[PDB]
Amino acid sequence: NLYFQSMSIERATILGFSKKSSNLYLIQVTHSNNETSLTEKSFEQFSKLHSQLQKQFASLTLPEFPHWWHLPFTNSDHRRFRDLNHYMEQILNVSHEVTNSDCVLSFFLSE
Repeated sequence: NLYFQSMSIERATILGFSKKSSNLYLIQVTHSNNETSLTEKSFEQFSKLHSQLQKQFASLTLPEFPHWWHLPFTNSDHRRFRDLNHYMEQILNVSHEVTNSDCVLSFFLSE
C-alpha cells in the first residue's frame, strides 16, 4: 500500500448527465495531483460498487447508499445528483484501502 501518491483519487463530483444518455451520470474525478478525468456511470453501476465494497470491507463503517425509493429521487434529477455527490464524497473518505482499492479505482478511472 503506497501513501501520498499523485494519480490516486481525491474527489469525484457529478457534472450532470452524459451526452450519450441520461441514464449515465457524468462524473469529474480529481486526482491527488489536481489533474481531472471524466467517467460515465449508471445508477446500477453505483449500486454494484456499493455491494462490492460492503463485501470487501466488512469491518469498516461505510456510508449509506442513497434512498432511491423516496419519491424526490425518482422525480428530481438534482436530488439524484445531490445524493450521488454525497455518497461519493463519503466513499472516498472511509480509508486509504477503500480509496485505493481496485474496485474504486476501476469505477472512477474507467470510461
